[PDB]
Amino acid sequence: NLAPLPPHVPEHLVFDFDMYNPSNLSAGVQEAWAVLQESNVPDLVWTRCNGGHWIATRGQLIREAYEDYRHFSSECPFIPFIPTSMPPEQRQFRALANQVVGMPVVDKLENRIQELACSLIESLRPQGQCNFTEDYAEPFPIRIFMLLAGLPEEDIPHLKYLTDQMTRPDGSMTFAEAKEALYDYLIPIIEQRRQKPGTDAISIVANGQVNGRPITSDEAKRMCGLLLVGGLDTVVNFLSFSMEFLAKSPEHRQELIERPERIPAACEELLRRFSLVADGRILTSDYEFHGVQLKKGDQILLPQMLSGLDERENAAPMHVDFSRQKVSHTTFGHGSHLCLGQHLARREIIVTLKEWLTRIPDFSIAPGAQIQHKSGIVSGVQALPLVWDPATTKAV
Ligand code: HEM
Repeated sequence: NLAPLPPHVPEHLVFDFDMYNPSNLSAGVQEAWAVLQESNVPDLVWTRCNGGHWIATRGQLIREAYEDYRHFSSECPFIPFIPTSMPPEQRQFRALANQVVGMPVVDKLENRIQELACSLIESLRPQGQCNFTEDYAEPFPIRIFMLLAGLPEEDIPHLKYLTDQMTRPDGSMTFAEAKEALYDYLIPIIEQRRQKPGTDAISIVANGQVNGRPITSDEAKRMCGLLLVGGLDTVVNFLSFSMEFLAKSPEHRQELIERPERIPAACEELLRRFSLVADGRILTSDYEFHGVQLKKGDQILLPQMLSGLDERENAAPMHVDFSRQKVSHTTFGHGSHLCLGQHLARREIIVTLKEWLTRIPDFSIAPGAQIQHKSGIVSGVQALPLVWDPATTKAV
């Protein structure tokens, strides 16, 4: 499974990390990745796993490579949708996406998000147990997308099925099939709303402009597809990491119960500690980067997760401290592809925590349960069995 070391890569830089099955995974996925930040590991390493690729291990280099788009291209953004894989066009497509998921939209949507969170939590509250990942986290971001995009509730099971196939296929559909079925769904809606628009995200995208002309159907379906898939697994898994931590740390949980005003700052610290994305780039040319010779076409993993875990960026980085004066991270990325959904995601997180902690303040991991993580481009939580006494809860 280890690809022989290419002639340009010096042996002293080899560290055979497997981003899909890291050695230390039972200890927690962030901890498993943090092996890359041990003192005997260089700032930039080559792994022979997954075909062989570079890994930047420190926030300084991860940030720099994301800034240097001329050398570090998004044409191959994953080891091994618009605008993921691309500057003048990129800027225009992002401006358009900001029209639909920017702060003003999020601020308008906030109480609808709260109303949805409340309905979900209240459905679970009297049971005294749930698998948080399946029972709250999975249904939540897809419903928020339907709100954002003005799509009917009845379309959820099929749309959720298609997005599930793109990331966790059961085998019924190839990636290409699931993507094309998503496009089959979106195309007539985009066409309809181009001619008769509302104020929803699809209407706004369908009526956008690029290079002085109307957005095409192909461009619009790809933008809408990315806005859909981008906010699903990231939010599901991130909420799950946060809730796992809160279930296991009654002291931190109590801090947020007593001082709910600290929740937004707590969100940011959790985003740092339980960061979860690890994307990459491809070298456009031969390039010497921090004393290391990179070759045209080499792939480089630039884990967003690692920047905030770097003790050079944050002291005692594995400790959760809601009062940190400066929370440094790249959890939503850095540079020209910075997450478009970051404002919506923060609001979903904060609303979820606020509503959960006021309705179900006291909860624990089910006894005997060992929470399992998974690793990859979006790392996550396989399941989160929680238990609580319903008499300690507050009903609608
Ligand atoms: C905790 C939640 C989220 C996290 C951690 C996250 C993380 C990221 C990261 C790291 C990137 C940059 C990827 C790269 O440079 O290779 C990104 C891009 C993106 N995200 Fe998110 N994301 C989250 C939620 C969302 C949501 C809710 C949406 C949609 C509403 C969304 C839509 C997008 C889109 C469209 C891009 C591509 C931007 C571009 O290429 O210009 N994300 N996200």
